[PDB]
Amino acid sequence: GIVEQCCTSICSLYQLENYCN
Amino acid sequence: GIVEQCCTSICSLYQLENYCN
Amino acid sequence: NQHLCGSHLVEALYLVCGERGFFYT
Amino acid sequence: NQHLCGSHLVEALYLVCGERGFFYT
Amino acid sequence: HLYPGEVCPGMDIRNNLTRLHELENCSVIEGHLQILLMFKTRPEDFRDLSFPKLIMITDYLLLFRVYGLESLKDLFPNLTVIRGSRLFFNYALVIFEMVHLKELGLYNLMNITRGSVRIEKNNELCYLATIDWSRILDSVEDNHIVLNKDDNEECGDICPCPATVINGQFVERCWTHSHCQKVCPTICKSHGCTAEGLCCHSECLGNCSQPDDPTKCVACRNFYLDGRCVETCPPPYYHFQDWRCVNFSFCQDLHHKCKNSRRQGCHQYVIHNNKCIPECPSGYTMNSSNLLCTPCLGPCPKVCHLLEGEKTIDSVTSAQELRGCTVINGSLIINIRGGNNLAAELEANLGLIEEISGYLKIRRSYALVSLSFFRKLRLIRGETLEIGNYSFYALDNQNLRQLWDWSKHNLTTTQGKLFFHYNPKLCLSEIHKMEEVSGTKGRQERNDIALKTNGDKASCENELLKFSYIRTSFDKILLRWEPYWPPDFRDLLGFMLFYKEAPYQNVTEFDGQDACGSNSWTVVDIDPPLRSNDPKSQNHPGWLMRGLKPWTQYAIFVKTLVTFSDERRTYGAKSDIIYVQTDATNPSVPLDPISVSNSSSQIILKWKPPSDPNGNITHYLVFWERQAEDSELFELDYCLKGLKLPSCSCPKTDSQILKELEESSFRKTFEDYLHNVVFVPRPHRPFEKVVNKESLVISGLRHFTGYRIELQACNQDTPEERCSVAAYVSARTMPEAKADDIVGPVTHEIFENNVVHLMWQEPKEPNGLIVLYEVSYRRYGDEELHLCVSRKHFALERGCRLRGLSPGNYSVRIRATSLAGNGSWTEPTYFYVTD
Amino acid sequence: HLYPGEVCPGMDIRNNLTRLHELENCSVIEGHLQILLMFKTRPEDFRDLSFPKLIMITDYLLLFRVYGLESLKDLFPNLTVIRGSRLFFNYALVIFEMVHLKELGLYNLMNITRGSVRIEKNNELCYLATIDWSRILDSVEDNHIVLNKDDNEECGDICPCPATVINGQFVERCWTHSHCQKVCPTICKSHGCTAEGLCCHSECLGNCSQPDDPTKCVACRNFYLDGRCVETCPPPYYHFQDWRCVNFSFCQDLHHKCKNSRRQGCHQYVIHNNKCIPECPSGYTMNSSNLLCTPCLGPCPKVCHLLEGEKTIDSVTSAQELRGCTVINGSLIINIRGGNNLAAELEANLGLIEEISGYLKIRRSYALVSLSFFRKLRLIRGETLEIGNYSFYALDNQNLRQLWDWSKHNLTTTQGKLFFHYNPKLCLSEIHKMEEVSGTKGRQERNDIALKTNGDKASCENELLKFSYIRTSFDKILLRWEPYWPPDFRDLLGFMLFYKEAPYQNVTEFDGQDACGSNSWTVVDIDPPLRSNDPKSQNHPGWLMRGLKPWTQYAIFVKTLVTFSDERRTYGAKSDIIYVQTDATNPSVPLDPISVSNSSSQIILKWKPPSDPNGNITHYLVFWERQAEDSELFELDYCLKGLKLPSCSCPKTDSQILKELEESSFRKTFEDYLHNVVFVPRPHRPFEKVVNKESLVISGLRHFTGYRIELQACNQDTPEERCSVAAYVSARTMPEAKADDIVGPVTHEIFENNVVHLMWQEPKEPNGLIVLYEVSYRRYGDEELHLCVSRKHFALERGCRLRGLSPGNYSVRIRATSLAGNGSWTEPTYFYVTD
Repeated sequence: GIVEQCCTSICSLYQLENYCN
Repeated sequence: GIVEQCCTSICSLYQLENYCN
Repeated sequence: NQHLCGSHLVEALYLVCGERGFFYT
Repeated sequence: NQHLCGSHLVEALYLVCGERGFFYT
Repeated sequence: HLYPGEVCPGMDIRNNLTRLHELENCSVIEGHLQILLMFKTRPEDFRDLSFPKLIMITDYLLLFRVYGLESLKDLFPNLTVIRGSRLFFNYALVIFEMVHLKELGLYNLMNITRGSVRIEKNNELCYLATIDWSRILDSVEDNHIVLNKDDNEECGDICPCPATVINGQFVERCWTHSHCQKVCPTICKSHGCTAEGLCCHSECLGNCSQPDDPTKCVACRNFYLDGRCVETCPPPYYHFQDWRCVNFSFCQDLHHKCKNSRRQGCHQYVIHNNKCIPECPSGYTMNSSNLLCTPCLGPCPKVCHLLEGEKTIDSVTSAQELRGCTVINGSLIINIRGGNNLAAELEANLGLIEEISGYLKIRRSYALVSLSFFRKLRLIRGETLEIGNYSFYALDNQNLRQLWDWSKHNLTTTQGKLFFHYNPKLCLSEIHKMEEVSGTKGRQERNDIALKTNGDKASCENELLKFSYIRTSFDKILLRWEPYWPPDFRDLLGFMLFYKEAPYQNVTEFDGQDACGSNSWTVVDIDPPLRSNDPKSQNHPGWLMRGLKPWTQYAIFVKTLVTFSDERRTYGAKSDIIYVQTDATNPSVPLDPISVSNSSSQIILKWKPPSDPNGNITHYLVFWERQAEDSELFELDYCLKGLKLPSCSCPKTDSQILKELEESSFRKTFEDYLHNVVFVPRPHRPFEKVVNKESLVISGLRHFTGYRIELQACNQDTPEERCSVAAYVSARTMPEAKADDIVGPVTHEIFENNVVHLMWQEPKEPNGLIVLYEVSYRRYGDEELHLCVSRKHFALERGCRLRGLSPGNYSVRIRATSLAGNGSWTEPTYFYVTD
Repeated sequence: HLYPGEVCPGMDIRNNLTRLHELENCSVIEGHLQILLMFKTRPEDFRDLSFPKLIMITDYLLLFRVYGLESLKDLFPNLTVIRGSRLFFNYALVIFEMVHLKELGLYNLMNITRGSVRIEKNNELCYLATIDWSRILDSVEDNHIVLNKDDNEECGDICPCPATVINGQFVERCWTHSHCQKVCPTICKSHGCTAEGLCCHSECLGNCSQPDDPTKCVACRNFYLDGRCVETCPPPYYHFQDWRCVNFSFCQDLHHKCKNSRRQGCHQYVIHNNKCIPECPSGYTMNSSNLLCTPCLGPCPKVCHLLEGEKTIDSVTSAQELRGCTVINGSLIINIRGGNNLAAELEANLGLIEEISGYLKIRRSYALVSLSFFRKLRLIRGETLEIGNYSFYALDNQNLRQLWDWSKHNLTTTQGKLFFHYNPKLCLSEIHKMEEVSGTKGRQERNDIALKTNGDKASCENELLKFSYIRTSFDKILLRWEPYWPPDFRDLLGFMLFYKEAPYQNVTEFDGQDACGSNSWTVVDIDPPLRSNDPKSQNHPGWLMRGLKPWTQYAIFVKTLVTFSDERRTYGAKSDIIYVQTDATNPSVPLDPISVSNSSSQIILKWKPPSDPNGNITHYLVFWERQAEDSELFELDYCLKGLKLPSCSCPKTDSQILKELEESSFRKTFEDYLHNVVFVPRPHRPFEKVVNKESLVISGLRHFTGYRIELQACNQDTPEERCSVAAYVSARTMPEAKADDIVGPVTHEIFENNVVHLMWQEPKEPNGLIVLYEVSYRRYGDEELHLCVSRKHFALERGCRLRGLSPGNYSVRIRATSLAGNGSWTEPTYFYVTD
């Protein structure tokens, strides 16, 4: 699910930090 | 008007006899 | 066929009405 | 730019979280 | 007189010949003249009637399917002018499907004013390439002369008319077997001339009686008034049908005789600006008594109540019914099929419209370039809509390029939905800019307007590429431009490098044109630069061209390549066009060194300029040299046998391109699935230099020797003298004079054993090399007995001898025979030996 | 043992190395094994641990972005089988983006059961062309080895494995620097072999300990039971995970331990047909006590409650979630990007579905050929619809050809609207036939489904053309087929004649393919036949081909050409394909006539067969002839100097095609405006013939002469003997024997003036022509003084003479020197003259 949240629109540093625990 | 009455659909002998008086 | 289009219509109209002539306003 | 897609993100995500690791159920 | 005949209204001729009787006494015909459909007609009854007085036809003359006419010269001898106020499907003279028409016979066509001419489908015509329409017409582009008997050169075409060179040939232009086409002298084109070439008064056309007279020519230009014709008519009269002026006593009763609504062929004629117009335009309303029309209070729109809701515009005939109207109370469809262009007449015909009520639909056009002929569109109402609830509909327009210039234009759409398909020269930027002037912003249908085929064969990008480093050589050229990425860098296919040569910098914009041969641009394809993931990168791409001619002008530009997708983004980029040149180099070899031996101190030699110039050459390098003449010949006894005498592709593989985009995006979707599983959110020689010449003579040089002369052509000299290779030619003088033979004392010595030794002198400056002293001794009653002595024999002996002689008196004579020929003889000496 | 280790569940490895400790005592791994994303990892700590006992891997093994491993041979030495029950995006083994992987090291890969293998994006690997996947895999088509270090041949590849010839080369196949690939003998492929080649018991794979034993190999095929493996397990046990069988005591607590809903990773396993299946399919319902599932009362379908309403089908891993389901309670989108084909697995994976609730949409597919994998579609509900209110959506399918065979199929659509665009191999007949099975007949949108681009590059016609007259020649061929018209004959552009040659009648159906090159059909264009307006017409069209090779098989067919319009009519016509042949003719000249002179009565001569056979040739025409040997040499004095010794395109110009259709329909729209205005409604030489040979000898023929021998090849003979032209070669025998010299009485006659006349005899049958009698006379103490006598000198004298001789004894000898060489000498005779 990380592509359509972070390749289709703009992506934030608070979003992808959830992916690393 | 004689084309779309006699080239697009089928055409009858009673139709085109009006064109000759 | 009887889709009297193009140069059929200039002949076959004369073939059915070659003596009365055509109609005009 | 920050369109972290393709082979950017495999390096970009490690750079921000290279000590806790990623998450899995 | 000018127009001595009567006026006649328009008329039609059908099914008989008896209705042509009422053309008895007139000259001008308003409206049009249609002759149509006589089948029971022999060719005999056309050889007794004529219409000699008919001169002026206003709108159009129509002949179609008449059985029995072979020529019109026995009917219409004197007609000259086709005025062309109303037309007939962009034409003014149409001959269609004739059965007996051998020759046209129209020897008096002077000026076709508005429209064109077209003759089709007549398998009997001739002399059609002898007409020269450009002398009569004012346009040649919308004419149509195809599919006749003159498709094959078989109808004779021997005819006695200045035989113009208007084409690439000296073709003679005549109408029929007995006439020539008349052509004016070109100092005065449309004024009309006489047989002596003295052209007439400026307000005449065609034939005249006497020149420089406005009262006795045949047909004027502007108007007519009572045996005269003036440019603008004085106002005891008002103009009428743009060919006459006439008093208001005339125009008043045509308003009166058919204000009684008994025929809709009238219009209530109104005086305005000295014109007898049918309807004066918007912003005006008529008064009752004065019969003029005053400016109306407030705005008064001259509405145009369109019959049956929609009226397709096929040509200028269909468009002229809307002239003057400004409020379209129906819908409107433009449909121009084929042809050249109509965008020069639509502006002056319907360019005064402001309000359309229904929808505007543009289908099947081929030759529109812009919609700018609509001058004043601002509001599209849409009380009714087209099916699917649409209001603007463009489909299959092969050359529609610019919709409008938005900086000086407005457009509102109250309701409705727009639509676009198959517009290969229509950009996706314009239709989005069309949305931003429109009242709609997001009223879509899904599927709404197209995104893939609209302008697929005509490029637009809103990103540009600048070059960085250019490298110049004489043969190769190295190119390097800036790095660039789309917003997702996996979507990149490389670049396209188009290049071709040009003699000048008047290079057209690359429209997009390919060929499987060579008449246009050639193209090379480039692998995309590798990813560095680093904003300071090696990734400046490059490519090196190989097979280039030196000292040649060139023009290059590059283009991006992205996978077309559903997102209206990553349009790619276009580099600007630039100019580069290859360096100069060595020249090539000069051609054809031709030398002629005429004199001894004149040795002419000419050549040809070289094939490859490699830039401007500067001079030539000539050289010459003398030679000792082949000393192997010095040891031949010249008395034996043998003496010598001197003097298919791949432009596109589109399936593999479809395969190339397939497997590349197959790599895109593979890692797209991998990321969505593994990541989870948390909840030296004598010479000279010659210039500006092609021949050269060299003087002061020895008679009878060979000079090997070689010649180079060469570029600039003082820094790095670099020239081509040479080509060697031997050169010789005229044949030698008396000096090949010698004069000297022929003395002899008698020995006691009857051997006589002769002493003489040799030639000193010989014919190059003396080879044989043809000595000859003669006794009385005996023939001239010849003897032989070679070069080495004279060299060892210093003389010659004769052995075994009878006692008597002899006559000895010597001939110096050289290798270039024989000399004269010496004195026959008298020596005597006795018993 | 067979599988001596522990059963050991699936696991993932990430961010460290300490979680690989719990693979201490495992051998089989159910599920999959993911090693993923170690960055802070040195290459040192991989050289001390291993996993020697891991043998069987069920589903897939995945390696992606690990920093520090160079080979797997120190980790996985003994793994042999990849079972492939579940897959990973059509693959079973994927290596992706490695940084340190020098060499693979997988020397024990035996059988990849289901799926494929793929390695990309590794700039460090080698030996990848030395693996021979076709011995391990059962398919090669869906493998993908692109973009690695072995894109360029640079990292060695020198390696010690039978060096198979599976490709066109003798490549040796080895895994690493120290291992080479084991290959079984091909009499028993999947049964597993030993080092001596004696392959094992039939229920084993790969390595074995001892052959023909089902108890001591390494890995069987079907199942496993307690040190043995049987094809079907006996029913004290039930099968489980298609690799084991086990008692019902084992499966029963797995239903019990997690009937407690604490994890959704189980399924309530039920007994059915001796299987421990997760869910038994439709028409069955489980019983409580017995734990089986009995035949269900009435119909009760196994519904498949799809999460979030739609689930895209990308590959076989996406499709395996729908296995067994039959009622889709959502929507379904198939999307297979790129690749080869998946239509061999979609039948066995989702071919058991009946009810879809939402919509079915086929977008962006490239390599489908038919939708026949959907076996049992009958009803599409459409409680929800796609945007635009749609239910069936096909878009951008480059090879979709047949939807369904309607004669054995049904389909209902309750509501909704269908849609079609960009389907270049999809006919307009099928979509209309799709409507006639559908519940809808005229539910359209305007614009509904497309009509112009759907199958624009793939032909269908429902009108056929029959040929009438065929004419055969050797070079030309004249063709004539039947007349044909559309219902509006103005719409006709002519015909397209495609033709090419073929060696046999296995000619493929012309799918549609062009090139600039020459690898496919060539095509000529034909003007349409002229209109007669007569049902008995000359209009039988025809065209004559010119440049054909004689005696060649050919295949021809013709095609019609109509303007595409908005009406779904006038589809044109296609002629059937046929076969014709050119006629035979003269043959060509034979090649390389080589003759060797070895004997007198053996003159060998060989040749080559001709280039153009022009059919089966029959025989040869040889000729030979003797000759008088050039009698100008008979008058030469053979004592002077000189003796002789014998021995680019245009596939399509589409804009002009768009110009051709434009101006033709411009003529159509012209007369349409004409009719609607003018008509108003009322209100000899020795020879032989040789056969089946390439060399020939001729005997019984004269020694030392030339024979000009010419040779023709030829076709059939007795009606109209027609052969080719010849080529002439001279031929000579071996050089002559003693007969060039003559034996005879050397007699002399002494005259008183010391002239001696010699009488002898000449050679009778000479070496063709004797040219010189080399006579020589010798005095005592004097050398052999030679003298000369010509052919004409002997012929006039019948002898020779010698003038001015000293008195003495002489030795006179004669040599007969011929033109082919010198003979022997005669007897030196002793004649004496005295003082």
